[PDB]
Amino acid sequence: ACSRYEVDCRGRXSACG
Amino acid sequence: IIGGEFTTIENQPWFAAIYRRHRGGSVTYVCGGSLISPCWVISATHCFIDYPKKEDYIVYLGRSRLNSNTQGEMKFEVENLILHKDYSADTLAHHNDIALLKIRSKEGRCAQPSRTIQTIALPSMYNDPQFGTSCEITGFGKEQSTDYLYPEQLKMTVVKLISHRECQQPHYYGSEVTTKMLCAADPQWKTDSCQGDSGGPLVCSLQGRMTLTGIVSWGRGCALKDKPGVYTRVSHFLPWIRSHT
Ligand SMILES: *Cc1cc(C*)cc(C*)c1
Ligand SMILES: [Cl-]
Ligand SMILES: [Cl-]
Repeated sequence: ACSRYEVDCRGRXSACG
Repeated sequence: IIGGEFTTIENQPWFAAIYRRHRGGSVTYVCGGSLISPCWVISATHCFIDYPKKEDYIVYLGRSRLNSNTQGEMKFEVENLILHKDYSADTLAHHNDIALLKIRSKEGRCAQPSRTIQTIALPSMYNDPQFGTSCEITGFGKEQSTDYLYPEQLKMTVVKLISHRECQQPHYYGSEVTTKMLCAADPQWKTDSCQGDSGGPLVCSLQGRMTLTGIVSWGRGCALKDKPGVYTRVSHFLPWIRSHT
């Protein structure tokens, strides 16, 4: 997963979606 | 930043390092930004959309390391956090990915130029460098897409502007690329922005001036063939910038 400490959570590369 | 070189803030002295304070008082990095006037840093709305409350953010100028302090840095609170009311992101692209942070030190002051801190100029309306022009990007973002850690020292690299024509090809981005964007990449596809670099500057010499042509916004993967970095196109956002600033 990915938590609230994640750097640039919606950046390119991110596991967001 | 994929590829490129380690640098120091003196070589990119408009770069802003933006952090978020947590519930317990831990602080983590968020995104980059650029100092466009003494009291104002410009960045990307996507960096803030999930946590839009100005009070959680800290901005450093004159800072060359991610998790350590460096000589000549200055620390600011965020007095106003201005997000684009039209931000949208489909699955890949982010639209209106632009944000403004009005900065203020605990003594109530804005930035002062120094060896490590300077403003960067905006382009005049609709004025962008010719395609194929070499520009710079900088940031604390990942050195490889597959990395879990971030570099401790600031990095910069060089990428070239690509045309919308080129950037709109189904094997590139198609219409995913609006005229409020700009594509840039390495001719050899070896260097690029990556996660953690968002919000940071795309700097180009334009009519004799170091100019913030773009803001790191989005792309497919990092340093992939036919997949340039996409930037918020600053020349097309002046009225928003003036009215909010
Ligand atoms: C896990 C996570 C975190 C953020 C900020 C955004 C998305 C999509 C996912
Ligand atoms: Cl905490
Ligand atoms: Cl707005």
